[PDB]
Amino acid sequence: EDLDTDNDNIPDSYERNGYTIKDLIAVKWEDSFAEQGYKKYVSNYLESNTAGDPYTDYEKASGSFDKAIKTEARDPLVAAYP
Amino acid sequence: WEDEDLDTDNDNIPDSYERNGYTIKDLIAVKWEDSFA
Amino acid sequence: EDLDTDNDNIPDSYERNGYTIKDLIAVKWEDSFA
Amino acid sequence: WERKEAERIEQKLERSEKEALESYKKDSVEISKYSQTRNYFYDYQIEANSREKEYKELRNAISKNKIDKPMYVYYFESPEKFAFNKVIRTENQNEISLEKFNEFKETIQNKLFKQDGFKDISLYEPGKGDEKPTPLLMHLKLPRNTGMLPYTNTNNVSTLIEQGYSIKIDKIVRIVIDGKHYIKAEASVVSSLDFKDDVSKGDSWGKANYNDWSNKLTPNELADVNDYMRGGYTAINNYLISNGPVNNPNPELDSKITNIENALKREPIPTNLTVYRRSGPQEFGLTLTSPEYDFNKLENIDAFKSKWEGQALSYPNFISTSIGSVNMSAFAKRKIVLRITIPKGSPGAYLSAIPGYAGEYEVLLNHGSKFKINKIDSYKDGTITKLIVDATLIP
Amino acid sequence: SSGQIVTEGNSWSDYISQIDSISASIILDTENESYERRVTAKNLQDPE
Amino acid sequence: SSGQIVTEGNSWSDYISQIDSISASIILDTENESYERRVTAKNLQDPE
Amino acid sequence: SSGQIVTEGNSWSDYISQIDSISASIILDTENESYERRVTAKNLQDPE
Ligand SMILES: [Ca+2]
Ligand SMILES: [Ca+2]
Ligand SMILES: [Ca+2]
Ligand SMILES: [Ca+2]
Repeated sequence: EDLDTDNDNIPDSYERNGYTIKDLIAVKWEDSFAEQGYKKYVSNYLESNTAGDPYTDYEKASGSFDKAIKTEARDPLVAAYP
Repeated sequence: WEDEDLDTDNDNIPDSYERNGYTIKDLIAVKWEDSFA
Repeated sequence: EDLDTDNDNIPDSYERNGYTIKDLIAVKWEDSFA
Repeated sequence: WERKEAERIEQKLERSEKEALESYKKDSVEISKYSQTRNYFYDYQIEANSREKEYKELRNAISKNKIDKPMYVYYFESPEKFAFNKVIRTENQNEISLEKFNEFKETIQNKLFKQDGFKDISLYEPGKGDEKPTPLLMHLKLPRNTGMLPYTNTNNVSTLIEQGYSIKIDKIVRIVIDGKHYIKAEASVVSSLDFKDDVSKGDSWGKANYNDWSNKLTPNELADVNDYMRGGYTAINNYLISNGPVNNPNPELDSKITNIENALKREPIPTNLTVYRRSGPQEFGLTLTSPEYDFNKLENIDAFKSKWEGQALSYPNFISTSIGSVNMSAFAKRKIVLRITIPKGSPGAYLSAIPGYAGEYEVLLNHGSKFKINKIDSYKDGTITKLIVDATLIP
Repeated sequence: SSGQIVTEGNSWSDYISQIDSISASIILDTENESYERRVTAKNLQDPE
Repeated sequence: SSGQIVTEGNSWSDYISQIDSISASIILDTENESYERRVTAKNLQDPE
Repeated sequence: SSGQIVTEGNSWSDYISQIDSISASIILDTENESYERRVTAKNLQDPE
């Protein structure tokens, strides 16, 4: 629906089921997106920083952090960590 | 949507202007025209 | 007129054509002022 | 450096403003609400309010410091302040549709909106760590020589200003901040002359601007206008309401109308001015016994705003209005106050210029005058909720 | 906010890595002066 | 005010005395690891 | 205006050049005592 418990601008059902970012807005995942190069993300809907790193789930998924960070650290389950 | 009043990144330039081409005159972004060159 | 594009308290036409300051207000230049 | 400047500016404040600012740090909402609607009372309550000294010292402290250049400010505003009764989006939704954007754009095409209270603003864009209570963001360009008081908070620094102008919105675009859609509006301040409570200052301005106006009138027309405003203004207005020249033409009053119109046209208002007139239900096509005159239930106010706000106006008669806004016993029972902004160069004259009791600082406007209503707000008046209309005179 | 130029607290090291990560480096040598540039390049593996 | 973790200015010495004043200390020795804990205890002389 | 006086950060050097630029210097030399003063003087080349 539209609940956002942790205030990370991703709906709870989106985090629970799967989502991706396009135009800097989270959208529901669809299997046809994988053919266009998109990735499917899931994360903790009760925690703003699922991996415990200084970047929130939205910032990681949207790539709205330092561009020098590796692309695998863009999903919420892999920590950005030197 | 269907108008040139979108600034998604909030940098004072419309999205379609950045997508297609623009120039600055009087400190305001305007649509590019070939006669400007 | 009254346009001030750069927000420096001097109108655009005044900057283009010439001006002077009296009583801390920019006024249009006149040859008799010299 | 900003913290040092704030400390420097707050050090030179004297004590009374010091506790005023300290009290503002905990009771901001009530002080702002009181300052918004303070000048619509009688002369008694304004001096008798428990917060009048608070507001006076806070206003003095704000007006102590002024800026020498135009500069931009950023703050979040509710769309309801711009006469938009719908919702752009909920606080949990992420995106705004094209339809809501189009409706909001249509609502604010050609209008001016007045802001008349204290406000906390920012000199920097609202980045991370700030608050986003409304989906509307304002980019406002403040004019030169306006009050601005930077004060240090517990951790950050914030700035407070006093709104005394009317703003217009040029362009609106949809932006994204942290995965949510907002509306960013570029607005500009339109200057006007307002005497909220300085009725003495307004009267002095009227004297200085119109005392010599009578000397420019030919003696026959001057005596004509004097005698008419003295005794027969009621009859002339009553004749004008009934569309007298259309139904029963007669030159004995057409000559009066022409003379009054020419006298008003002789000397126009030199600077943008705001005038307050206590209107009646009969003007708005209602009666005292009408159920809609009860502005206590929310339904009546909502229906009145739905059917009247944003529309036009037309007065066949002449309009008499007072520079001051304080209520008087003459119009105590009137629940509607009309706030009119007079554009520079429009016809009109200060009746109170002539000696004697020429009226309650009365100002006359030409017949058939039309107005545009921008927004409507309601303020409490004792045990009843009165209503305020913001209007702009148009040529 | 006042319109003055400030350089304290503005560090190029905060941007060196980010600029190097998303750019290509081009050098022109000539004979008397050398020029070094970075030009932004598109990542085709990212649809966004 | 943001989601960032801050450690500067947060000293444990501001809480050591207060924690020790109102708690009992329990230690479990085990074999290859020791555990020390503080558990809050009620003061029966204070009705509040 | 509340009687508080602060002297930290109020440097005289910020005004020495400005005062010396627009003033004339007068010195009175009496017995076992001396006085130096600065008095503002008009500039006749500036109409403002
Ligand atoms: Ca969430
Ligand atoms: Ca989350
Ligand atoms: Ca843009
Ligand atoms: Ca200028």
